[PDB]
Amino acid sequence: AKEKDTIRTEGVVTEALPNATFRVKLDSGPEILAYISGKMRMHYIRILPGDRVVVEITPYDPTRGRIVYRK
Amino acid sequence: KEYLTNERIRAKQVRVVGPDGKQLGIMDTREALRLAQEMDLDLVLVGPNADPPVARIMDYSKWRYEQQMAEKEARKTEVKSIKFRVKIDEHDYQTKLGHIKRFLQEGHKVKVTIMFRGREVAHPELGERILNRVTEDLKDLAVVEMKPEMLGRDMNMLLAPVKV
Amino acid sequence: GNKIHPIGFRLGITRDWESRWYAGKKQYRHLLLEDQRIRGLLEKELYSAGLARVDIERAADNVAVTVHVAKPGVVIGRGGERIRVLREELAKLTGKNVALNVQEVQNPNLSAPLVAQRVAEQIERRFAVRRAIKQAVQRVMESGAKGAKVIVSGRIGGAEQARTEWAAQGRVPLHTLRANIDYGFALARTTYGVLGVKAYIFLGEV
RNA sequence: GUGGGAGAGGGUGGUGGAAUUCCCGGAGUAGCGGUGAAAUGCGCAGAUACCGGGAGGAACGCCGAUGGCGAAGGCAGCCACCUGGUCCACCCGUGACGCUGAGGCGCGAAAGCGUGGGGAGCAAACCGGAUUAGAUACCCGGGUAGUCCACGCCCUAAACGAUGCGCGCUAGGUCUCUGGGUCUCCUGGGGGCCGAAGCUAACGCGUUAAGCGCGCCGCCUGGGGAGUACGGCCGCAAGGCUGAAACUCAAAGGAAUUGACGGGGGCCCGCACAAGCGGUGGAGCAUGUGGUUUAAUUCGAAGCAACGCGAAGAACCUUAC
RNA sequence: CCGGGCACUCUAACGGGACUGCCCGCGAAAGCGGGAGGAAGGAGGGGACGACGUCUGGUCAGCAUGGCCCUUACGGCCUGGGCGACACACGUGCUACAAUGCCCACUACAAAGCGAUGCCACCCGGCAACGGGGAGCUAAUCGCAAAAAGGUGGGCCCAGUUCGGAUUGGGGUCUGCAACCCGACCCCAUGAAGCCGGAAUCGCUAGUAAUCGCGGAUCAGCCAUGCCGCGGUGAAUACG
RNA sequence: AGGCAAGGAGGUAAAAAUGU
RNA sequence: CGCGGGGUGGAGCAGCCUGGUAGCUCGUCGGGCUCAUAACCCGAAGGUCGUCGGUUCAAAUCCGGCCCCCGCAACCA
Ligand SMILES: [Mg+2]
Ligand SMILES: [Mg+2]
Ligand SMILES: [Mg+2]
Ligand SMILES: [Mg+2]
Ligand SMILES: [Mg+2]
Ligand SMILES: [Mg+2]
Ligand SMILES: [Mg+2]
Ligand SMILES: [Mg+2]
Ligand SMILES: [Mg+2]
Ligand SMILES: [Mg+2]
Ligand SMILES: [Mg+2]
Ligand SMILES: [Mg+2]
Ligand SMILES: [Mg+2]
Ligand SMILES: [Mg+2]
Ligand SMILES: [Mg+2]
Ligand SMILES: [Mg+2]
Ligand SMILES: [Mg+2]
Ligand SMILES: [Mg+2]
Ligand SMILES: [Mg+2]
Repeated sequence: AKEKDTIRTEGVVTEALPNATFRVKLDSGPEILAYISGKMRMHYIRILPGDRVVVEITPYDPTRGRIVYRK
Repeated sequence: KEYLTNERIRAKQVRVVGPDGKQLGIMDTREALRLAQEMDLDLVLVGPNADPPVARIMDYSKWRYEQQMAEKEARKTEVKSIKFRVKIDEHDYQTKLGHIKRFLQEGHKVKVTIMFRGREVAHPELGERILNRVTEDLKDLAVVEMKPEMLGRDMNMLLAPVKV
Repeated sequence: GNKIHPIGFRLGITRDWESRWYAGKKQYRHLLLEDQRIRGLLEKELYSAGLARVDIERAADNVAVTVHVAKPGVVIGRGGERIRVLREELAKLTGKNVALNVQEVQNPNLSAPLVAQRVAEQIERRFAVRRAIKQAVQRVMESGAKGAKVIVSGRIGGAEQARTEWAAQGRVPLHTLRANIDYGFALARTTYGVLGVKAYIFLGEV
């Protein structure tokens, strides 16, 4: 089906966490565990706590996101 | 820092000042030299900028030596700088606190200094939060000298020993 | 990377120019431009023929366009008429009296640009690129040329990676002037991206 | 068995000097010690360095070894005693009495702990100084246990040849130590090194085999989890033996090979540093860039190898904003 | 200057010359030390030239080209602006901070390059930039063009000044349709900071650095103190 | 006297954290 | 109220006492150094010494008062 019921919401990076996972403080509520998108990894675009990043959130479990946008 | 001696003195009419709290006037370089010789203490251009250059009758080298010694003494008793973060952990914090305590025990003043990045918005509060807590913990050994004041790219807190 | 164009290196010495003629400061650029245009047009046309040197002279508004070629009959026509048409076209392009010489090459494998072109052609209809290169080298060797290096680069086989395919034989002292190294360049224009057909041939001393 | 021999084998009793410290005595004075530099430290009540004696305790220089001994841990002044192991030579005596060894019993470095002593140095902990961002460390000044001994206990180890013991065979050479000989060479027993065959993953092993066999024991079946839990035993404790699984990872590894790298070594080089002349940074300006501002300040270039670069000619053009 | 000459320089074609060839010494050789002759000596100096590859270096903005994306606009044209904005920082250069100098005046030697709507001789107008007139070349044959530092004479006298030249006002000159943003130039006035520079640092081994001018390319003009190029004076020191 | 080498001296080999 | 000690570049402290002549560490900013960050190094920025006076040719300094800051006592009532 390839499902795009995905939320593309902004969030200022709160927490530096392991493995390029970063709890990011969304303006869609709380700070979910949001991990780096592969593109970012490829391009070596560094996320530190405090970046207003777009975070991809599936309805199934919003717990985990994705840092879509480069800050 | 050259207070200049004998014929290091180029200026014509130098204000020939005595060793202590006396003067001989504004006299020539040669005159000044002669005066120095008389005391056997060197003639020293201690204020070249002054209304004719101030020319003290002092043994220069000995004075310099004394100054050096004083400087050395000043070197030591001292201040330990404990550098915190915004992203610093609980165990880490504890470690830092322990270090601070040790320093206090020893008899050293304590600059607990936080080193910041971007987000100088949610920096200052966290600096306060850490530092205040630390101070509260070490109150038994430590009278706080400097409070948590944010200083552009850093934050300082300083602690002094209550007693040693 | 490095390596300056091998003809550029020579030129002053044993090699001679792609064209020779005097023109002063006032009219030198125009003539050059014309020559360039001619070269372009011939290339567009005679790609069939396989051409190496497009040698021009100006013996006072007697433009010379000697083609050094692999396929001589391809030039002429079937009697002597495609030679004529082309000549006419050339004349039209340049408003001056003009001629058309053909000096076909004994052993085309001796001429490096021809070889390069052949390799490019092979690549275009998709052969085993390395294999093709090797074959070319072998041909050159047979043709006697004491050295042949055939660099073909870029996406070999349509592969999605910047690859350099090499392979060589014999003495290729790309450095000494006393080498008379015939360099040949061709552009493999294939669908996935362009493959650079660089060719060298060492064929005689002094 | 007899005749010998080598030896830091072990224990018991002694002694012998150097050295250290500590005490007294003497002469003697301005520092000693320490370090990459220094500081703490001692010293005017007189240190240190020097001589005289005395008090101790500990260890054993040279010989000393790539050496010898033991089964291992280990072991060195020397002497005495008691006492093991072993090696040869004669082939004399016995007539297979042997080899191995689950358990068991015994030993078992060092540290550790118990009881009592002793205590010079060294010296965990500890207290200082420096060093350092920090110093619980490397470096220095002390310093307690401990090291030492007796008796008791602990029993682990890279307890290593990382090679279980036993015998038989399977080229040599070369050095060694130790015995006998018909002694410039033979023949035993040890210790090393090089290498035949062979083995091995290779390194390497190679009559002191990891070769070829046979004998028996010990153990192993991926790493981590973990020598941990759990029991059980042992121990005064520290802990030790005995020893999993659940889960987890598609690896943990060995040996070599190519490179790269090393505050590893040797040999080299270059205006690389030194030797020298002149600057740069400080000044203004010329320029290009980053940043910032803009309606836009077009775009790129990024350490050397981006920064008077593309641009070897931006008023419009150029020009892309 | 001319006739006149090819002698010398030169110019630019060809050719010789140096090869560790000669001698001694060392060395098995390679070669090394020194000498001789020789303009030159051990690769004579300097170029041009850059191996397999590497950094997925850099460039799709010179061109070429795969793919994607835009097609009354992410295409086209112009006019005006912007690329030059400026609280800052850095890089690269120039010009300095003086008297081994600065100014003025005379005087002397270069090379290499250019020049046709291009360079501009010479003449006058102008303080001048230049303007006008105008010969000459088609360039070894004229022109740019004066080379400068240097040499002689004069001044200045250790000062922020006859050092230094920025900024700022004013008048102009030239190019072009047009210099306000944002041109260069001239002239007059203005005369700031700077008295040899902190850590750090960079160049350079011989005609080299240091300093001194000239030519150029692009280019209407030039923000060129850049680059590229050419000569003049001409060092230091390398133990290691 | 030099020639090489063995051994003993003693001087020297400072310091310097990390990871796109 | 009584007494002692000190007030100093942004903070800690030297120097005062012995008249002239203000330093270090931490912090600020910039640079360097490094491939890069800290670390490092350098600078640059930055004090009239609490203040009013007087002394003396001249005060952080000799001297007084105020302002503070520290502490000790404050008794008979
Ligand atoms: Mg999704
Ligand atoms: Mg016996
Ligand atoms: Mg004594
Ligand atoms: Mg018998
Ligand atoms: Mg019998
Ligand atoms: Mg000790
Ligand atoms: Mg310390
Ligand atoms: Mg300590
Ligand atoms: Mg110690
Ligand atoms: Mg004990
Ligand atoms: Mg074992
Ligand atoms: Mg056994
Ligand atoms: Mg033995
Ligand atoms: Mg043996
Ligand atoms: Mg073999
Ligand atoms: Mg062997
Ligand atoms: Mg095996
Ligand atoms: Mg254990
Ligand atoms: Mg148990």
